[PDB]
Amino acid sequence: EVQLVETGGGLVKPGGSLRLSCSASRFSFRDYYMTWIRQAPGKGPEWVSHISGSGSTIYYADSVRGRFTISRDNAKSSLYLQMDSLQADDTAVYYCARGGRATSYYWVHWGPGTLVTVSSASTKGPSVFPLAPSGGTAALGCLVKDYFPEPVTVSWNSGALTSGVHTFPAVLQSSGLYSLSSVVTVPSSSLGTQTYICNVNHKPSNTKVDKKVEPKS
Amino acid sequence: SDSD
Amino acid sequence: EIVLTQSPATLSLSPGERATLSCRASQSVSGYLGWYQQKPGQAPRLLIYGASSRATGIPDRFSGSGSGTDFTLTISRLEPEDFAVYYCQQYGSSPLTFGGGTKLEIKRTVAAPSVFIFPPSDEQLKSGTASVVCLLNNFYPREAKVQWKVDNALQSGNSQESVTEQDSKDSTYSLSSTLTLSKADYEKHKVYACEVTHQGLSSPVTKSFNRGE
Ligand SMILES: *[C@@H]1O[C@H](CO)[C@@H](O)[C@H](O)[C@H]1NC(C)=O
Repeated sequence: EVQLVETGGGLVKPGGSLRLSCSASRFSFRDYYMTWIRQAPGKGPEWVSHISGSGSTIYYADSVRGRFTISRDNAKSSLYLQMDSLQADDTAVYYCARGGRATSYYWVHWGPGTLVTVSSASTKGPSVFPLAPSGGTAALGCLVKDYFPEPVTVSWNSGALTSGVHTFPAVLQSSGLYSLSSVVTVPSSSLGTQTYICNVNHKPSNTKVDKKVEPKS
Repeated sequence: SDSD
Repeated sequence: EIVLTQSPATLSLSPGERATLSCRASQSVSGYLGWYQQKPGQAPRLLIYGASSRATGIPDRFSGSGSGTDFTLTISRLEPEDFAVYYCQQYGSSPLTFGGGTKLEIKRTVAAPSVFIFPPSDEQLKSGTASVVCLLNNFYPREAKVQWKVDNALQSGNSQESVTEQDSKDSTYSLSSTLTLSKADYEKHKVYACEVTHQGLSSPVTKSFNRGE
């Protein structure tokens, strides 16, 4: 079965550079057009670039021309995308895809993708704030604010509490930093007895925070 | 053919 | 470029029903049109090429028709595994372009949100900011109006919503609406209220609190 694997994605400042590689195996790489496809968060895919099996015929989308360079090493069965002068609007999941032997019109074989984030925001661990509980069901939670880039992981009591947890998708603030809440519904008869701690881990900054969430007055 |  | 218009943007069906997804091209693309399915965190998966030719391994309930400008993808009877996002893609002319996608979601019975509101914590106010959170828990359908009122003044431009993916077990959604103010602005006002309109509610629900109590 055709195997494709992208690597090299990461966080980069606007104007910076990044080099993506796609490793191919279990087929005759040099006999196929290879293609780069990218998908911005919430959008459909967008064609980026084509390269012929020989490497001598190459096409680019207008939006990347003069900034991106496609190439390949047939000996190493490897496709590359050199990305210079990166822009915020280049943020997307990047996929390599196998074409046909002489054309690349649509795609059966895709890699799993590599995420490229272009932003001036600096890596930063989150501030964690309790969402204190206010009949038989009570909701409590944690506010996880001002971190960058994605992702954070949130667990409740180190993973003991899973039922009724909703960890909302992160939303990008106007500051360029992310924020989310994680909430859980619990029986109100346990608001004094049971202790509730949210464990927040932000691996891009190696930040770990635990927040005990308790009722107020 | 071109598409295997 | 050729623009691909997909309708409807979201399609709500029960397992077992038939789905018909439409793709309209701004110019003729002849029969050079493909369809893809995409699930969260995965690459698109080719279903159909050449407007109507099925790709290898794709179940027979997936069929495509059309030619020129108006194309259709049909799912004869929907399987639980078929709820996903679907894209069309033309290759009659360069540059190759994709549609904007149709999201196929699970229809279930109407469920009213349970609504909660959370004042900013003392810790956060210490740091100079106030986030007020309004939570809508386990509701269906996805459409809901959430309005922030501060001393009866409707807010705008200063809140953000996040919605969970459809729950794998009960097919409901959950939504947060987060109103963010400076500490200085928060203390200019007394009454903070989240008002929720949803089809499952016989009348809109307001949750509110007085700052300081
Ligand atoms: C053959 O299939 C490949 C995908 O495997 C595609 O890129 C290429 O354009 C196809 N050629 C045709 C349909 O002529």
